[PDB]
Amino acid sequence: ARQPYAVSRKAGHQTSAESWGTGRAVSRIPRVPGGGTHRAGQGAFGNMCRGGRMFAPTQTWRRWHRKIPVNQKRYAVASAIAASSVPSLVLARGHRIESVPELPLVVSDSVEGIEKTSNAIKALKQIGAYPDAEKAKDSHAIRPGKGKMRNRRYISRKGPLIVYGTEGAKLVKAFRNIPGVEICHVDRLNLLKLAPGGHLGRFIIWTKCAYEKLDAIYGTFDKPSQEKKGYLLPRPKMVNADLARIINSDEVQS
Amino acid sequence: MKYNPRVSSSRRKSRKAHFTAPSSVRRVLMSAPLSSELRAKYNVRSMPVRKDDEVQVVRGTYKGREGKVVQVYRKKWVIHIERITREKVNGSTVNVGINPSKVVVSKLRLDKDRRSLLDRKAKGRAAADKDK
RNA sequence: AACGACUCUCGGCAACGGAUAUCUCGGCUCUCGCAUCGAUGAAGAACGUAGCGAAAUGCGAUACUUGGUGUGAAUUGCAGAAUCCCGUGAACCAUCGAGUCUUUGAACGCAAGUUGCGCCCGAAGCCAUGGCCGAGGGCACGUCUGCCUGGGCGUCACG
RNA sequence: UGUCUACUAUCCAGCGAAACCACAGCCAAGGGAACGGGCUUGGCAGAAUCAGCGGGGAAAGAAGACCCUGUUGAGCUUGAC
RNA sequence: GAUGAGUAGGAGGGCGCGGCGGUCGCUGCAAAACCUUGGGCGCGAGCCUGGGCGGAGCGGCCGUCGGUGCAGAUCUUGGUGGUAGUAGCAAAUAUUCAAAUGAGAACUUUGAAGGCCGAAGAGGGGAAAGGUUCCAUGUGAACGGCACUUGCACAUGGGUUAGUCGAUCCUAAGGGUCGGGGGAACCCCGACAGAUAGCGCGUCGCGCGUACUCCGAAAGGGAAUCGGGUUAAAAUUCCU
RNA sequence: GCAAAUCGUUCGUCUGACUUGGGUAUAGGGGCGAAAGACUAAUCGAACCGUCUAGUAGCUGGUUCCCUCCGAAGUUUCCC
RNA sequence: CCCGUCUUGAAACACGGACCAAGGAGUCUGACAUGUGUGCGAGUCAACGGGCGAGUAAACCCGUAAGGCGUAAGGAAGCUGAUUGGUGGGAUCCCCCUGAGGGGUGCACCGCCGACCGACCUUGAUCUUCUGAGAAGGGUUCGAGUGUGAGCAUACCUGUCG
RNA sequence: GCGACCCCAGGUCAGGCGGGAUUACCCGCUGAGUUUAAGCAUAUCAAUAAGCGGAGGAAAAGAAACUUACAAGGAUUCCCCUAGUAACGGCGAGCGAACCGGGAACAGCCCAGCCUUAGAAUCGGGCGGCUCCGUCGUCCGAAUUGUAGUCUGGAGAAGCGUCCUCAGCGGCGGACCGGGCCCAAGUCCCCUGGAAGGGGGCGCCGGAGAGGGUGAGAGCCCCGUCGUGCCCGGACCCUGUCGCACCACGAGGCGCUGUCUACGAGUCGGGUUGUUUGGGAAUGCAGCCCAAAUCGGGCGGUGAAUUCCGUCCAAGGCUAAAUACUGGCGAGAGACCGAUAGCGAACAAGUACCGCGAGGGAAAGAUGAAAAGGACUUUGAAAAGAGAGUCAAAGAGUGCUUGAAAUUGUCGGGAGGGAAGCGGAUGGGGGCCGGCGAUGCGCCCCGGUCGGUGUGGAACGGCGAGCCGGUCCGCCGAUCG
Ligand SMILES: [K+]
Ligand SMILES: [K+]
Ligand SMILES: [K+]
Ligand SMILES: [K+]
Ligand SMILES: [K+]
Ligand SMILES: [K+]
Ligand SMILES: [K+]
Ligand SMILES: [K+]
Ligand SMILES: [K+]
Ligand SMILES: [K+]
Ligand SMILES: [K+]
Ligand SMILES: [K+]
Ligand SMILES: [K+]
Ligand SMILES: [K+]
Ligand SMILES: [K+]
Ligand SMILES: [K+]
Ligand SMILES: [K+]
Ligand SMILES: [K+]
Ligand SMILES: [K+]
Ligand SMILES: [K+]
Ligand SMILES: [K+]
Ligand SMILES: [K+]
Ligand SMILES: [K+]
Ligand SMILES: [K+]
Ligand SMILES: [K+]
Ligand SMILES: [K+]
Ligand SMILES: [K+]
Ligand SMILES: [K+]
Ligand SMILES: [K+]
Ligand SMILES: [K+]
Ligand SMILES: [K+]
Ligand SMILES: [K+]
Ligand SMILES: [K+]
Ligand SMILES: [Mg+2]
Ligand SMILES: [Mg+2]
Ligand SMILES: [Mg+2]
Ligand SMILES: [Mg+2]
Ligand SMILES: [Mg+2]
Ligand SMILES: [Mg+2]
Ligand SMILES: [Mg+2]
Ligand SMILES: [Mg+2]
Ligand SMILES: [Mg+2]
Ligand SMILES: [Mg+2]
Ligand SMILES: [Mg+2]
Ligand SMILES: [Mg+2]
Ligand SMILES: [Mg+2]
Ligand SMILES: [Mg+2]
Ligand SMILES: [Mg+2]
Ligand SMILES: [Mg+2]
Ligand SMILES: [Mg+2]
Ligand SMILES: [Mg+2]
Ligand SMILES: [Mg+2]
Ligand SMILES: [Mg+2]
Ligand SMILES: [Mg+2]
Ligand SMILES: [Mg+2]
Ligand SMILES: [Mg+2]
Ligand SMILES: [Mg+2]
Ligand SMILES: [Mg+2]
Ligand SMILES: [Mg+2]
Ligand SMILES: [Mg+2]
Ligand SMILES: [Mg+2]
Ligand SMILES: [Mg+2]
Ligand SMILES: [Mg+2]
Ligand SMILES: [Mg+2]
Ligand SMILES: [Mg+2]
Ligand SMILES: [Mg+2]
Ligand SMILES: [Mg+2]
Ligand SMILES: [Mg+2]
Ligand SMILES: [Mg+2]
Ligand SMILES: [Mg+2]
Ligand SMILES: [Mg+2]
Ligand SMILES: [Mg+2]
Ligand SMILES: [Mg+2]
Ligand SMILES: [Mg+2]
Ligand SMILES: [Mg+2]
Ligand SMILES: [Mg+2]
Ligand SMILES: [Mg+2]
Ligand SMILES: [Mg+2]
Ligand SMILES: [Mg+2]
Ligand SMILES: [Mg+2]
Ligand SMILES: [Mg+2]
Ligand SMILES: [Mg+2]
Ligand SMILES: [Mg+2]
Ligand SMILES: [Mg+2]
Ligand SMILES: [Mg+2]
Ligand SMILES: [Mg+2]
Ligand SMILES: [Mg+2]
Ligand SMILES: [Mg+2]
Ligand SMILES: [Mg+2]
Ligand SMILES: [Mg+2]
Ligand SMILES: [Mg+2]
Ligand SMILES: [Mg+2]
Ligand SMILES: [Mg+2]
Ligand SMILES: [Mg+2]
Ligand SMILES: [Mg+2]
Ligand SMILES: [Mg+2]
Ligand SMILES: [Mg+2]
Ligand SMILES: [Mg+2]
Ligand SMILES: [Mg+2]
Ligand SMILES: [Mg+2]
Ligand SMILES: [Mg+2]
Ligand SMILES: [Mg+2]
Ligand SMILES: [Mg+2]
Ligand SMILES: [Mg+2]
Ligand SMILES: [Mg+2]
Ligand SMILES: [Mg+2]
Ligand SMILES: [Mg+2]
Ligand SMILES: [Mg+2]
Ligand SMILES: [Mg+2]
Ligand SMILES: [Mg+2]
Ligand SMILES: [Mg+2]
Ligand SMILES: [Mg+2]
Ligand SMILES: [Mg+2]
Ligand SMILES: [Mg+2]
Ligand SMILES: [Mg+2]
Ligand SMILES: [Mg+2]
Ligand SMILES: [Mg+2]
Ligand SMILES: [Mg+2]
Ligand SMILES: [Mg+2]
Ligand SMILES: [Mg+2]
Ligand SMILES: [Mg+2]
Ligand SMILES: [Mg+2]
Ligand SMILES: [Mg+2]
Ligand SMILES: [Mg+2]
Ligand SMILES: [Mg+2]
Ligand SMILES: [Mg+2]
Ligand SMILES: [Mg+2]
Ligand SMILES: [Mg+2]
Ligand SMILES: [Mg+2]
Ligand SMILES: [Mg+2]
Ligand SMILES: [Mg+2]
Repeated sequence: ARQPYAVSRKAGHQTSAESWGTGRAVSRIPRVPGGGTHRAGQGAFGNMCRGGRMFAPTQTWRRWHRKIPVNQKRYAVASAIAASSVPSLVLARGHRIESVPELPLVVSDSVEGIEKTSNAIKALKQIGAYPDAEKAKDSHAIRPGKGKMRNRRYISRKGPLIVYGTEGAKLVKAFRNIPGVEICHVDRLNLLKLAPGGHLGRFIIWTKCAYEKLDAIYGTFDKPSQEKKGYLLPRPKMVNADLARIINSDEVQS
Repeated sequence: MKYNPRVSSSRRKSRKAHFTAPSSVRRVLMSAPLSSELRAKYNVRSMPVRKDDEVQVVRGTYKGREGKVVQVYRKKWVIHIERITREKVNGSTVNVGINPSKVVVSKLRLDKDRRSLLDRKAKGRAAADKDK
């Protein structure tokens, strides 16, 4: 999503400066000709010179973008989705889910009919997701450093992610004004929102319709996806990651 | 979040538009809230300050002072209020400029245009805010 | 070989200088929309123009603006204004359709280190058809269509 | 060789630069990049300051113009291509 | 349990700077930066903290990114020393006395005296070039390489009057051109390839008619002004 | 340095191939030269200005934090 | 003994450096290569473009005889195109035995020697459309070949080159 | 001599057209060298820079004298691929396209020539009228050395019959583009402060928590932002609907028909020369020489003859879209720069200044929330100082936020016989440090305070229906901790 930046191609070279050569008790750097102005006789064209040209000027045709293979991107999304169902990972990422009834958090499809932001907040309170939303608002602050003057004035913590499975649902606009709350359609889940900062354990609120579509969208270990042609969920190198059971099993301990 | 493609969220552009705004535009930018009594009467929240209006200062060291506007110095983004003055080192009296957003309009200088403006402001609120 | 001066050195304060930090109506880069200069005198250049201004910005002897429309009470550094307020109405306001737009410049009567050197038309006014006076305008080159006036035994026809 | 005059230098009031500067500034021998202000061994060595002086600082002024090297030129010449 | 040198060079683990995605915090009960003979930690890059100053922002941690770390380059720009109150002020003969003015006088003004330029001048004008430096009044600073009450500086205002003086007109070396001839075109030649410009006389007509009615001289050629008077500053220009 | 060519004294010529103002013609591999490679705006054995151009350089100079570990070569062959 | 530097050799009578602040030099990009991380795997790659979508430069989806690289090589070319392993060491495991032991197992890798495809050479029973087919049988020749695939995409360091 | 025509001349004749400017992209011409090849001349740099011209919102190209050799594609342009490939190259250094295939877009057409001859049926200008980007009337011209119709190879002319198709304007609305206006919620209580926009408390809006302003981090003070509603204007194109009109004479389509069936010249092509291209016995272009054809001509990537085959129809012209865009005008955005950075220029910057000229070309941003910009007293000729005053602050006093280093003065400590500094080791004198250094613990009784086995309830748990538990409340007993 980056926009290119580059210095002007002509910067530092809008000058007819030439070296004085040796024999005049000064360095051989090119110098501005003429007289009657402080600029006359000054160095030019040098990356070490005031008003000169920077070393290796930045160009617009830098390779800004990256194309990761589609299968790897699908692998990353599946891992992020799986991590969202582990309360330890969700807590480890900074989400306040102490009052959440259960993970994964699946709510009735009636939430998709909410039209007012006031009713949207009441829905969050009922399911116990409000404290995480309240955390995001209380973290509203001005960005330290030069970023604040770069049209990036404010920063805040991430709130819950709401996933809905009905196109055109009205909840997309009832929740959007709440700071930290993101809304995404199930058919087009985005990794940048599933693992913000490259950190697993995003707090996700699933609607019933969206939750029931996960098998169709991503398939299973046995049959392939219906919407990702020929895609199967990846397998781990270790069927059982519980070392204690393996190490303390009767077979090993014998 | 804004969605109008003709509207910019650039800090640089907003500041330039504010500080280079012509006198007619500065009139709207120099608006003050109506008093709770006038708000319930005309059903209007804000109004551009006028020369002959009466206002009350609600912020600053002159909080609580009440007086009549005597000059809308648009070039300086301030208004002058009768009796709201300080003394120079030489003893002379100079009016203190106050931003119109820091006062409350207690009485309006009504006229043919002012009354018509009040109707338009109330017309939208009476429909877009209540009937909806 | 004290004291004090000098030199060096450490600290406090005061100087010198403008680094650092925090800023930004600027720059840079990407993307998008639009197609609109000029002999109906352009771009550029010059001179002038405000109650107090040199520049920048604006304007053209109607000269930091006229007019229309919108907005609806200022402009402001000072002065001044029975200029203006329930309004044919303030503004160094916005906008544009009416109108003005000096000398130049492709620059066009000829020229130019010259406000130099010509010719033509002519309102108004005025003295008895004429004379003076005169606002304003005209007179480049190439070229197209048409037109007028002509030249050559160029090709003919008739006296 | 002596001497005379003027203007400087010299002293004062006022005014007031620049070249140059690694750090610095007493010597002898030694060794050392074979010619040291610094190192080794000795001579020695006493605040601050004035006018002169040209031994030394291999003094300053300039990336040696001489010579050589470069697969650098340029002016000129001819039986070079 | 053994073991420890290292230029050129290679590699590992770490420190520090500025963003971005996240996360955890600090701050007008005082952030950043900066200062300190405060204290402490790390082999070290560095880090933590007391006090002061300052008055509005900043930091830790994970990931990721880069115009990311200086003693040197006769490095760049800016600033500052020693040199040093030093080198230096010296051509064109020369000043002195009294008084006035002023806070202040070797340097301003008046008077007196003594000298110099000595008519191919240190005098009186003008052409180029400059452009208000001209004149009056006033003046804080700066400037006039000492000084200044001073002024070719600064501030305010004033000042250039033509039928006769010049430009203007004429042509010189030459310049710029029509047509024509060249030329991709910018351009080249320049009256040389051509139905010239028009003029004169009557009152529209007759006669004449050799391709430039152009530019080119404030010293060449050339219609006409002389005394006397007048301003702080103008005159063969104003007045008579 | 008064001065990026001046000052002092001393010298050459001084009715001529004399000196000088203004106007005008010749422009860069070109002009102009009683000829010194002189002169062509402090620039001339090829002016000045911008651009090509951040020209190329086997040659000179410099090349920015810390510890830890390993740790050289000046020899072979070929090469205007 | 003064740092930095070139040097066989610097405290040097070798060069740079009066002093301070700030600026100041292996970068970006294309190609290839080794290594490593990751995904998938005889495949791999959403790359032009399309469908859309955070009301959206992202993310998500699409390869239907698309294309790239790989899946087969040899030959200048006309062309032809892999009969599908033997052996000496060897990891691991199994049995006996408790030896520097003896059997079975024999991956990876290395050595050695055949076979197969192709260039070249050689060979020809038996057929055929006269120039081809191929029973058998070859070679101190040559190949960036075969003998149960290992590649493709992507990230980054280092190196060569523009 | 009078006339017509031809060619030419003059005109301040009536009415028109042209020049110049701009640079990002576009079209034509002209045209280097640095450089690379480790030298260098071909080559390369490059069909590029510089030079000279001409346009537009796009330009240019464009309806095959094509690709290809297949089961064939089908104007142009552009993207991916073809491919760093065929080819070219001191076959060195290097250089290098095209077709197929997949996509974006999609659009086709107009002339010249034999063909009115019972009628130049065409066009311009002057004048006049009307429903005025035009149309009608009239007059004078242009034109037969040919205007308009018909035709363009995909065809077509002519004849025949099938009996298919074809004739306008206006009203309203939508769509499209541009603008204008109104419209959510606190400025409630406490504390700090010069200022609340900060902290704490209590509320509210949210399809609006983009952004900015206001005396400190403001969703609710202000402008805006989200989403409706209302209003005005521009385009005359596209589209929906309504009303009126609606003559098939002619023309076209379809079918058949013996016949007819015209198509671009100093051009194609060839020789030669130069240049250019990947194009190699020669890719294109250009000069000169030669110079065509009509059952013919061009092409088919090796020159030539011979026999076939495939393919297209040059030498005339127009044409939207997909594509380009460091200029102009308007708009949005950013992991960009933050006053030695970023454009040379954040500011009266292409300015001041320099150069005869072509040209060269800087430095330079920040008082405070508000000038509240320092009255007055006293000293001095004045600048100014001293005291005082404004302010939260003059330790913010008109180049004033913060205010580092070099360097300088002063006060204080200390040292010094031709350097000083530096490493190591102590000492003297300073400065600094109470987490610089503790004061508890165990056992007794005096008092005070606070809780205590067995049965009842409350909310749960460990192990896997059932066992095994703790916590809290209450009631008894026990009488200690
Ligand atoms: K001292
Ligand atoms: K700064
Ligand atoms: K004009
Ligand atoms: K107006
Ligand atoms: K003249
Ligand atoms: K002195
Ligand atoms: K010696
Ligand atoms: K030379
Ligand atoms: K952070
Ligand atoms: K400290
Ligand atoms: K970081
Ligand atoms: K003169
Ligand atoms: K005259
Ligand atoms: K004259
Ligand atoms: K004469
Ligand atoms: K007179
Ligand atoms: K003489
Ligand atoms: K030359
Ligand atoms: K070499
Ligand atoms: K060196
Ligand atoms: K050396
Ligand atoms: K040295
Ligand atoms: K494939
Ligand atoms: K596809
Ligand atoms: K072969
Ligand atoms: K007509
Ligand atoms: K705000
Ligand atoms: K034809
Ligand atoms: K050729
Ligand atoms: K043919
Ligand atoms: K600059
Ligand atoms: K301050
Ligand atoms: K001190
Ligand atoms: Mg020197
Ligand atoms: Mg720069
Ligand atoms: Mg910072
Ligand atoms: Mg203006
Ligand atoms: Mg003219
Ligand atoms: Mg004139
Ligand atoms: Mg000695
Ligand atoms: Mg020495
Ligand atoms: Mg000694
Ligand atoms: Mg001594
Ligand atoms: Mg001497
Ligand atoms: Mg000496
Ligand atoms: Mg030296
Ligand atoms: Mg040398
Ligand atoms: Mg040299
Ligand atoms: Mg060389
Ligand atoms: Mg050599
Ligand atoms: Mg040479
Ligand atoms: Mg070691
Ligand atoms: Mg940081
Ligand atoms: Mg210190
Ligand atoms: Mg840190
Ligand atoms: Mg950066
Ligand atoms: Mg750098
Ligand atoms: Mg430095
Ligand atoms: Mg170094
Ligand atoms: Mg230096
Ligand atoms: Mg310097
Ligand atoms: Mg100095
Ligand atoms: Mg002296
Ligand atoms: Mg002297
Ligand atoms: Mg003297
Ligand atoms: Mg003298
Ligand atoms: Mg004197
Ligand atoms: Mg004399
Ligand atoms: Mg005399
Ligand atoms: Mg004389
Ligand atoms: Mg002086
Ligand atoms: Mg004077
Ligand atoms: Mg003056
Ligand atoms: Mg005269
Ligand atoms: Mg002449
Ligand atoms: Mg000419
Ligand atoms: Mg001509
Ligand atoms: Mg003639
Ligand atoms: Mg004349
Ligand atoms: Mg003349
Ligand atoms: Mg004369
Ligand atoms: Mg006079
Ligand atoms: Mg002198
Ligand atoms: Mg010539
Ligand atoms: Mg001579
Ligand atoms: Mg010679
Ligand atoms: Mg040059
Ligand atoms: Mg370089
Ligand atoms: Mg050789
Ligand atoms: Mg040596
Ligand atoms: Mg050394
Ligand atoms: Mg020596
Ligand atoms: Mg050297
Ligand atoms: Mg030096
Ligand atoms: Mg630095
Ligand atoms: Mg790899
Ligand atoms: Mg395929
Ligand atoms: Mg074969
Ligand atoms: Mg074989
Ligand atoms: Mg006319
Ligand atoms: Mg070479
Ligand atoms: Mg070379
Ligand atoms: Mg060479
Ligand atoms: Mg060019
Ligand atoms: Mg043009
Ligand atoms: Mg245009
Ligand atoms: Mg287009
Ligand atoms: Mg076109
Ligand atoms: Mg055709
Ligand atoms: Mg095609
Ligand atoms: Mg390939
Ligand atoms: Mg090429
Ligand atoms: Mg193509
Ligand atoms: Mg294609
Ligand atoms: Mg016809
Ligand atoms: Mg027909
Ligand atoms: Mg027909
Ligand atoms: Mg609150
Ligand atoms: Mg503040
Ligand atoms: Mg509001
Ligand atoms: Mg809206
Ligand atoms: Mg044709
Ligand atoms: Mg030919
Ligand atoms: Mg050519
Ligand atoms: Mg065309
Ligand atoms: Mg544009
Ligand atoms: Mg700058
Ligand atoms: Mg900075
Ligand atoms: Mg501040
Ligand atoms: Mg300050
Ligand atoms: Mg200091």
